[PDB]
Amino acid sequence: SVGGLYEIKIPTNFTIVGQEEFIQTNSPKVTIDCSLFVCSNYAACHDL
Amino acid sequence: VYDLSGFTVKPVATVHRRIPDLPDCDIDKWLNNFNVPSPLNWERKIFS
Ligand SMILES: *[C@@H]1O[C@H](CO)[C@@H](O)[C@H](O)[C@H]1NC(C)=O
Repeated sequence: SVGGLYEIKIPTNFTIVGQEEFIQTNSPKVTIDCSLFVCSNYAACHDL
Repeated sequence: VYDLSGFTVKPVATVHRRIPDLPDCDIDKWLNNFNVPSPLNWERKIFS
């Protein structure tokens, strides 16, 4: 500070800027048929 | 809400495809040949 005054840059003109932000709040609801996944339609596999 | 066990559409017919007019292999004629080799000189025949 010179004489108790500091040098500061104060804006003389301005604009409005837009910034987008995606926030994930959901996801695909994956469902798995464990029986059909592990054994397609093979009775010998469903038995085990 | 209950997701039931997965079903598969059961077959309504059967498809069976083979090359027609092929000769008999005659495996028994070769296995029944009376000139039997020893393990030292084992004989081989290929059927196709
Ligand atoms: C502010 O900036 C805009 C874009 O450069 C200009 O059109 C406008 O005249 C400026 N205003 C001042 C007071 O400097």
